[PDB]
Amino acid sequence: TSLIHSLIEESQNQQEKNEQELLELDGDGPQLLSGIVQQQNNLLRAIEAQQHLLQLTVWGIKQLQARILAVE
Amino acid sequence: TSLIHSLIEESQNQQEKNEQELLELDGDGPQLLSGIVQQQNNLLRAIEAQQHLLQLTVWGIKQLQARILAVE
Amino acid sequence: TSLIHSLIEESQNQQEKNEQELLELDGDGPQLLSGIVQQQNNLLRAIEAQQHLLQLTVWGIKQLQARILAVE
Ligand SMILES: COc1ccc(-c2ccc(CN(C(=O)c3cc(C(=O)O)c(C(=O)O)cc3C(=O)O)[C@H]3CCCc4ccccc43)cc2)cc1
Repeated sequence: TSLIHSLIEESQNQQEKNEQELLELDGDGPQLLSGIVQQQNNLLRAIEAQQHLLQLTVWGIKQLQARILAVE
Repeated sequence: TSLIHSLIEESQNQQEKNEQELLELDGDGPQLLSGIVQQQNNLLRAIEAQQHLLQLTVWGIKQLQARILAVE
Repeated sequence: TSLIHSLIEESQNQQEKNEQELLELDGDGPQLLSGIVQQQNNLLRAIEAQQHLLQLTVWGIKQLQARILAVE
């Protein structure tokens, strides 16, 4: 939730900067760089999707505690 | 659920591609890249591990929201 | 160390390897690589922060379950 979106905001922008630098370095170094940014993109996309799953559970318990508080 | 698995599968696929391409430059060249690849290999295994742990905490939201109907 | 923290620990130990490799090879490679070394640490930090939220939800579920089981 909250902190994860702020760390996403910083990390995504820095990953997009590495993709920008790849689109300015198109063979100016190892071909691996077009695979490294693409790996970091796929790793980032897992964190970006976890932002919803690790929100469903987290707001899950913050709703469920208020249902328990109707009888506790 | 089906989405996070696709992102993990794609990150696993692209890690297998990145490690294979690192093997293709057999010896010297960038050097530094032999640490970059192994970072994302460890990040991939760590993202896998918390995506496995995700299921157990998701099953606990399912268990809680079901058994709250036995509290009253 | 659970499962999770061993991969994060070996990733963390790899950042010290990748930073000393970047400090040694500071005058060779694509400029992209000096942004990757920092951005993959922001990915590690996001994985660790998400792991701390996985700890918070699975703790949360036990604290909710202790209250649900006192009335069910
Ligand atoms: C009685 O049972 C429980 C009550 C509350 C919680 C619970 C769950 C998660 C959080 C974490 N959290 C939230 O989930 C959160 C809490 C609130 C709120 O309670 O005021 C709000 C809000 O209502 O705006 C928004 C968030 C969020 O991140 O989306 C924030 C606030 C604390 C600092 C922090 C650090 C890193 C990431 C997130 C968080 C805390 C307690 C668990 C069991």
